[PDB]
Amino acid sequence: SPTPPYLKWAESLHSLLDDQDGISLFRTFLKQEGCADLLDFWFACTGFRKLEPCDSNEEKRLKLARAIYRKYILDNNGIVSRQTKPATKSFIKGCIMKQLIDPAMFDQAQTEIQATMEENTYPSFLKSDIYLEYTRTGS
Repeated sequence: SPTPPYLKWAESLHSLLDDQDGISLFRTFLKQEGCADLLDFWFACTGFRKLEPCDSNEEKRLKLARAIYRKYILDNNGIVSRQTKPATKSFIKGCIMKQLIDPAMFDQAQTEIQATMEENTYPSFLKSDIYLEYTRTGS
């Protein structure tokens, strides 16, 4: 009998985010707190970084980088913009403006947001009813 998933989610944020049920439960908790943008931004960067830089998907990667910049960086109100360093935001903005869209261009912002999650919402999620009750009666 294998170690149940909820125990791996308590090992690391990475294990939690590798599991469809854990992603859904973590995102629920963030929605209750008004921080779901942290998790969506985090997944958006991964989605972007895996696209192969080639001339055939250069429009695709460009609108995608623009969409991530527009939704999570440009928006000075949102939680992602307030939790990433100003120099990191200007750097990303530079890449967008000059159209230098290298696959790792969001990686440091993603690292800052990941740190934000491991410092507050991820430990809080592990003390939450959403998680603890999935532990008793989950499917």
